Amino acid sequence: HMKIDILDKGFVELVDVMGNDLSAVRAARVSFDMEERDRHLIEYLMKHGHETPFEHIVFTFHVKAPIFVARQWFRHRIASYNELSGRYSKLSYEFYIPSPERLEGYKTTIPPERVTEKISEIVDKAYRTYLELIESGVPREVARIVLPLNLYTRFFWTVNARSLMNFLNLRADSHAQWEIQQYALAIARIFKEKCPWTFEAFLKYAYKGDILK
Amino acid sequence: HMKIDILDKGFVELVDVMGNDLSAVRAARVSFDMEERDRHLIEYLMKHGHETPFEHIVFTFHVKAPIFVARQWFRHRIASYNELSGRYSKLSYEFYIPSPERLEGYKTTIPPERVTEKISEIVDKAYRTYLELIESGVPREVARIVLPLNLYTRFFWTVNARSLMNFLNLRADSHAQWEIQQYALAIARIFKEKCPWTFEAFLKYAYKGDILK
Amino acid sequence: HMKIDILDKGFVELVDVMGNDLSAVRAARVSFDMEERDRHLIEYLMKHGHETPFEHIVFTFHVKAPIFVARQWFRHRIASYNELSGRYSKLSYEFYIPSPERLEGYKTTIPPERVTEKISEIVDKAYRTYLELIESGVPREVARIVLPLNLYTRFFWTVNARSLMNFLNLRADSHAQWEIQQYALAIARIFKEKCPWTFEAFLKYAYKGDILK
Amino acid sequence: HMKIDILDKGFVELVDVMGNDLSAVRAARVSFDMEERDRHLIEYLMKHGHETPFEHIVFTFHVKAPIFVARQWFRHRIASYNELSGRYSKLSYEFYIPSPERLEGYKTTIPPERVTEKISEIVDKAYRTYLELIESGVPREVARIVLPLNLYTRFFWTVNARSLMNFLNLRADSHAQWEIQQYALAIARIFKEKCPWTFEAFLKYAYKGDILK
Ligand SMILES: Cc1cc2nc3c(=O)[nH]c(=O)nc-3n(C[C@H](O)[C@H](O)[C@H](O)COP(=O)(O)OP(=O)(O)OC[C@H]3O[C@@H](n4cnc5c(N)ncnc54)[C@H](O)[C@@H]3O)c2cc1C
Ligand SMILES: Cc1cc2nc3c(=O)[nH]c(=O)nc-3n(C[C@H](O)[C@H](O)[C@H](O)COP(=O)(O)OP(=O)(O)OC[C@H]3O[C@@H](n4cnc5c(N)ncnc54)[C@H](O)[C@@H]3O)c2cc1C
Ligand SMILES: Cc1cc2nc3c(=O)[nH]c(=O)nc-3n(C[C@H](O)[C@H](O)[C@H](O)COP(=O)(O)OP(=O)(O)OC[C@H]3O[C@@H](n4cnc5c(N)ncnc54)[C@H](O)[C@@H]3O)c2cc1C
Ligand SMILES: Cc1cc2nc3c(=O)[nH]c(=O)nc-3n(C[C@H](O)[C@H](O)[C@H](O)COP(=O)(O)OP(=O)(O)OC[C@H]3O[C@@H](n4cnc5c(N)ncnc54)[C@H](O)[C@@H]3O)c2cc1C
Ligand SMILES: O=C1CCN([C@H]2C[C@H](O)[C@@H](COP(=O)(O)O)O2)C(=O)N1
Ligand SMILES: O=C1CCN([C@H]2C[C@H](O)[C@@H](COP(=O)(O)O)O2)C(=O)N1
Ligand SMILES: O=C1CCN([C@H]2C[C@H](O)[C@@H](COP(=O)(O)O)O2)C(=O)N1
Ligand SMILES: O=C1CCN([C@H]2C[C@H](O)[C@@H](COP(=O)(O)O)O2)C(=O)N1
Repeated sequence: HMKIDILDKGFVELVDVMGNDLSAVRAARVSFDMEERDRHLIEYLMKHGHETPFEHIVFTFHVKAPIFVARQWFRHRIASYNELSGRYSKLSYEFYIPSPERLEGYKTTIPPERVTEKISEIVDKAYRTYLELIESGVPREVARIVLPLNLYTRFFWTVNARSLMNFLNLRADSHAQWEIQQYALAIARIFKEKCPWTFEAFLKYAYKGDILK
Repeated sequence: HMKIDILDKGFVELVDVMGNDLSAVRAARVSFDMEERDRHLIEYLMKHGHETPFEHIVFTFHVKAPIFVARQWFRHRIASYNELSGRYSKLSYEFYIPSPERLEGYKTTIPPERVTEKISEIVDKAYRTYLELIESGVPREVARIVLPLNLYTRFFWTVNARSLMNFLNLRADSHAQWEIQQYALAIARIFKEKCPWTFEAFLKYAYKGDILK
Repeated sequence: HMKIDILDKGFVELVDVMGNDLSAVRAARVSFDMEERDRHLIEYLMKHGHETPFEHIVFTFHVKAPIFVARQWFRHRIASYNELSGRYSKLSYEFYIPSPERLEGYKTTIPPERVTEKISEIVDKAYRTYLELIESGVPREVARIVLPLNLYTRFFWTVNARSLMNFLNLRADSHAQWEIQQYALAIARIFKEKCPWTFEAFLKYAYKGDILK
Repeated sequence: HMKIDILDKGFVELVDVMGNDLSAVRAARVSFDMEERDRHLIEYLMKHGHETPFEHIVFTFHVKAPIFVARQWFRHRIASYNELSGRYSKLSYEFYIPSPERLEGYKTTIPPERVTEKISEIVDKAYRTYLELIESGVPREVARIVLPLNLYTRFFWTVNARSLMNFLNLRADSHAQWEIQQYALAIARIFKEKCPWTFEAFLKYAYKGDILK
């Protein structure tokens, strides 16, 4: 199974997939039966905005990402999500700490290594407060409110190729936050491997972003 | 592949499926790893309305049905469709003719065999007019407007198990038109075979209709 | 209330509306408080694909259209529909008969007036068969299957400005069937009147079709 | 405009509304024209699960809530959202601090007043770190990752009465976190005021929760 490491502790993993490039061809033609013409049809559909045939290609991913990344990701309503709960489980001590390279191009009056240090210090104090509240009998759903947005979470994501292409237009792009761009690059890599003709036609005719290819 | 004959000339065929009962278990727990407890969890989810885990189970069907059946079916917006076009193709001489048994329980002043005959006569005249218009150079998208609602159509339908359960609540039920009930019974049969635990839990705790089991 | 006649017997009527251009501005800024900058923001959102603020503008239309037009229209899943039922009511003798001008640009071996005549003759025979079945005790849901696709239907349509813009890209365009193009032109007229800044920005930066303006 | 205070610093405000109880009646009947029978029809629709007519009633709310509440709320995909951004704006020093009464029924080995104190102390240190990072030139989208989940956010929410009833079934209920229950009680109050017949029929026949009425 295709698994890609993202950020310092995150990942994107392909759990399951239904269909391939030919599923979009079989659905568009409403074919009974189970190539230059099939590839030409994918390019035609892509070129002219006939995107419904790509809805018959479905992916299930397992993602580990910080909450501030998941908040942006979960705004994609045309998909399915199941995520770890802070109400029902004790949350793990796992936080996204930016690399000093994250601040490249930014003049800071604090050294980038000291930025890294200050982020680590506050997440350690917040996690210590969280544990002290839990261990004192405070319910989990209340104790977790002191935890910061760089806490890692995990979720299952089921999405079809049309909504995935919308996600790549918006997230595999320089306007999107750098951290979610890194997840979108991995999603694109998996999409390219499972659906080469759809992905190549998407980049050529319909992809709106500025980082892919 | 599971294929079921419906009405006089229709069918329901399973084209593809992603996941099974355990997909709903793996998504709900956000499991890394790939049974009495798993079956108990499905029943708990079903019993308490936690339906999002069943969205990770996805089906693709190939359906041949009359247009009046497809019009009701296509009202289910939480799914994907690709259908044959009367604008782009010459439509086939294939119509749904009710069996004389379709009128059981109805007192008619015309014999049920003569009802069958009158339906056949008008669809033959309409199809003859359609062909005369086509053969005279009338564009297909205009010529087909004389064709009746019992004309057979075909489509690909991609739907997840949660939306499929909503479809079974509404269509595998005595309030739904008898013709779509027959398609819903076949969809239920395929759903039961691919997801036995989800289907049994659905019938026991969440199914709202009055014909299944 | 804005009402527009379409085809020979159809119409588009605006029933209700929530919001205006400023609703998209108030939502995008998450404003507490209730113009060159506001118009500039609409153009920026439109230009860069930030379409979610336009979802806060909602319309309700009352449409009378032939079934073959409604079948294309009802494929727009991101909206709400309520339509007249052939199961529950006796259907009216009202059919779309194309004007002889509908065949302009098509060489026909039958005069365009005789095309009009042949369409009228078959819909009259089909409606007569429908009435004979109803009057003989055949249930309505079965009797109506002989009725042709140019039968008029009516529905309520609730749709937000973002999904409406998607509908205008696809239906107010030469690739769409001429009959639904005529309904989309009327929808565009109503949209322009209620949301002038959004409509002008849509035409300038995001509209994909080839007939508007 | 109906505005309700929630928690220590939050609120729910009705911004706009389209339609009323009669909109669900006018849509269900597809009425041209603009009461015991109308109220009976609402109860019938509610009783038998014919929920699509209530989609023609649409609300726009302005909500101020902590992020952990907004994360649960934003899982309701059949709606529209526009929220304040931590990427684009400097975030305000406003946090949800639970009242000592929030821990009623829980035996804690730390006094409930000291729980309140420990939550305030860590959010003050996190906000101070956030400001130090911002003032040192760290981009906002990175600096805000140290901020905790009880930070207040604000958003516009456009939702129709059917999706709102689903939200009330799940959130105006004892299984939902107490904090979002308080927002759902205010949403219910606004819904009852604008749609009295729909709300009363909802409570009697379709409401699944255990706190309303
Ligand atoms: C760079 C960037 C900046 C952003 N800034 C902000 C911000 O400051 N604040 C904020 O709140 N959000 C912000 N967002 C989030 C953004 O508004 C979207 O919520 C997100 O990008 C998901 O896009 P989507 O709606 O197209 O996707 P999905 O929700 O998956 O929808 C897919 C498609 O379905 C259709 N659709 C789905 N539901 C509806 C509906 N109810 N009505 C109409 N059409 C619908 C649309 O065609 C849509 O493109 C930002 C996003 C990006 C990429
Ligand atoms: C016996 C029967 C009689 C009917 N009679 C009529 C009739 O006379 N006229 C008529 O027009 N229709 C009629 N219908 C169709 C009916 O109104 C629905 O369109 C159809 O049953 C699909 O149901 P659904 O909306 O739940 O499914 P889907 O469209 O697949 O939606 C699935 C679920 O998603 C949610 N949902 C999806 N989109 C929205 C949205 N925009 N807003 C809110 N929630 C949403 C709801 O929770 C819904 O249950 C009838 C249906 C039946 C079964
Ligand atoms: C000229 C023309 C020819 C056509 N020919 C055919 C044909 O031969 N056969 C046929 O079956 N259809 C055909 N269609 C219909 C077409 O495939 C669409 O169903 C219709 O145009 C509605 O478009 P939509 O999906 O974008 O709109 P909506 O259903 O309203 O969706 C709005 C947006 O929401 C998003 N969205 C909604 N639901 C989903 C989902 N489940 N997955 C992913 N994204 C989603 C997409 O971003 C979409 O653009 C044709 C349409 C046109 C205009
Ligand atoms: C007490 C409680 C505990 C929860 N625990 C968790 C948890 O631990 N982890 C977690 O991730 N979530 C959890 N949730 C969130 C939950 O899974 C839902 O995401 C949330 O309640 C929204 O419900 P909804 O899907 O019905 O609403 P919406 O997303 O608004 O959908 C409305 C309706 O539309 C239909 N629908 C919409 N989109 C689809 C689709 N793609 N496929 C099928 N049907 C669709 C369904 O009929 C649905 O009821 C919890 C919720 C509650 C209330
Ligand atoms: O690039 C972006 C910015 C904003 N958002 C959404 C996610 C949240 O719902 C909200 C604020 O996100 P915040 O800017 O604090 O990361 O807007 C988003 O999805 N992508
Ligand atoms: O049982 C039903 C009845 C009505 N409808 C929808 C389908 C159409 O959009 C419309 C009329 O369908 P008609 O009653 O003529 O079969 O209502 C439906 O989906 N199921
Ligand atoms: O221009 C078009 C063509 C096809 N369709 C949809 C509507 C139906 O679901 C199906 C066939 O429509 P038919 O071509 O017979 O009008 O495809 C559509 O929505 N617009
Ligand atoms: O009552 C609940 C619990 C869980 N969730 C969703 C929201 C998040 O996407 C995720 C975890 O929420 P967390 O339990 O940490 O509040 O599940 C939800 O919507 N309602």
